[PDB]
Amino acid sequence: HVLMEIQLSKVSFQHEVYRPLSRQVFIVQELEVRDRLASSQINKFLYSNMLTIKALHVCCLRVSLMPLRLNVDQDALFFLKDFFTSLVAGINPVVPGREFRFTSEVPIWLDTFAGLLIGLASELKLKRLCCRHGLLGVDKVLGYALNEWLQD
Amino acid sequence: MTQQPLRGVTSLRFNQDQSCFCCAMETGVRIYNVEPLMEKGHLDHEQVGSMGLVEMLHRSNLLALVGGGSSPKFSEISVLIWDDAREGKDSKEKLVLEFTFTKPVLSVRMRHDKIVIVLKNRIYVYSFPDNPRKLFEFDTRDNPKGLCDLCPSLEKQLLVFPGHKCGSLQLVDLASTKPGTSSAPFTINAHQSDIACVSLNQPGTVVASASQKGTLIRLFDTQSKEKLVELRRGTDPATLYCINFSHDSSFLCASSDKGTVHIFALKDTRLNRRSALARVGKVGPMIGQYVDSQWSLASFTVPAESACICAFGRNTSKNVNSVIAICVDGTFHKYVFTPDGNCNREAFDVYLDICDDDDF
Repeated sequence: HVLMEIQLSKVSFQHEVYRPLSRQVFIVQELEVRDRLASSQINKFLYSNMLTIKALHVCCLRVSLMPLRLNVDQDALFFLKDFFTSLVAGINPVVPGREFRFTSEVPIWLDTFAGLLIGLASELKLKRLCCRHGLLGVDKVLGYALNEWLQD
Repeated sequence: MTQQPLRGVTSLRFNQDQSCFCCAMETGVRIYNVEPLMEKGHLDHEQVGSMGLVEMLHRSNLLALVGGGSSPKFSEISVLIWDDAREGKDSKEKLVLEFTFTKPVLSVRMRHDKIVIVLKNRIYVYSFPDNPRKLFEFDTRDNPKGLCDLCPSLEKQLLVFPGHKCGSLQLVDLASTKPGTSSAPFTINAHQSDIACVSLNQPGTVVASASQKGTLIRLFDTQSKEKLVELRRGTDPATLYCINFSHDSSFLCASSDKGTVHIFALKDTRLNRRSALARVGKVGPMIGQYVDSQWSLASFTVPAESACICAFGRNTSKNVNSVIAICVDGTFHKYVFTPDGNCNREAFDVYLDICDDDDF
């Protein structure tokens, strides 16, 4: 068993509100991932704030440019990875294992991607994938793998 | 009576090297290359609302924006810095800086290391783009047109604006001024009536100015403060809209409410027309100032009811120089001129009807 607080305040998922067809805006007023791993105390992980990570249309995305997004130094950043392993052990079937402009839009204050985050624990930069369309619902990793980036 | 902006154009500005111009509008902002005439990008009403002022930093992604017109998203007391090279899904992520004031912003001037904000009675100077801090603040006379010019040279940090005395200029060397100290602005008594236009040449060695009478343009050396030349635009009063130097300081152009752009030679002043009375040698003690006045080498006509900015184009050949006029009615005019005073239209376009060629 684990204890890891996570908060998502005022997630105004007004699906099909309008954006013409199923705007379905996540419009997440706050998406602070309070904790993961073995830590139950709140420590600011991310994906007023207005973090519309999934503000949609008909096909779009966004990010809230918070001052610090990924502070991963608590217990094991791969403890959620073993949580996913125990999930696929419990959830026996695990299938998912205009232009987007699917920006990360945050001057990430950071501190295997998890391994490098642990080793490093500002230190990264926002992708600004304007009209990249690198994702295709299964090609999100492909769009994330476009080019290369490193800082500090 | 605020004239309703012809075709929604609220302000027009050349960038520091006159190679681009920016257009603030009721429908947002547009940015144009001058030669060839081509749209380089715009900000729509959905991004920025109606705009009062735009200033571009050289040929960069940095724009200084001031809300204005009929439907602004932003305050007329705020200067917003837009960075067009920033990737972001939200237009708000391209807004990188805000400078807020207690009164409406009447002009913004930029160079590589500084931004200048002009209010009616105050001028603020900040470091820019990196870690903006207030360097200087200057009190002015009533400056309702935001009249200010900033030398674009790397070697000289000269600022010029209307001085406290009517028809005077204040000049400030911002490199020789210790931050937080009043280096005393030096004063040039340029005119007897209020300043209507002021411009520095590219090296910041010469200042040109015209008053609200707009009959005379006066040039002064910025170091010695001596009057170098007095140019005569016309007999009749005219509201000047723009004065600019050629890149090499060999010429000066001037646009006005007469629907005329005048061109003056500065380097070879013999190319300028002189009054016929100057050939009727010195008959009597009272005609002296009209006899020494230099008239335009060349001039051309633009729509008289359309305010226009004017600048020099890139030299196309050893003896053919170009002048561009950009008019608030959405018209672009290019004229070629020669040292013998011929001046012919080379191009005419409606720059507001240039769509982005999304065809190629």
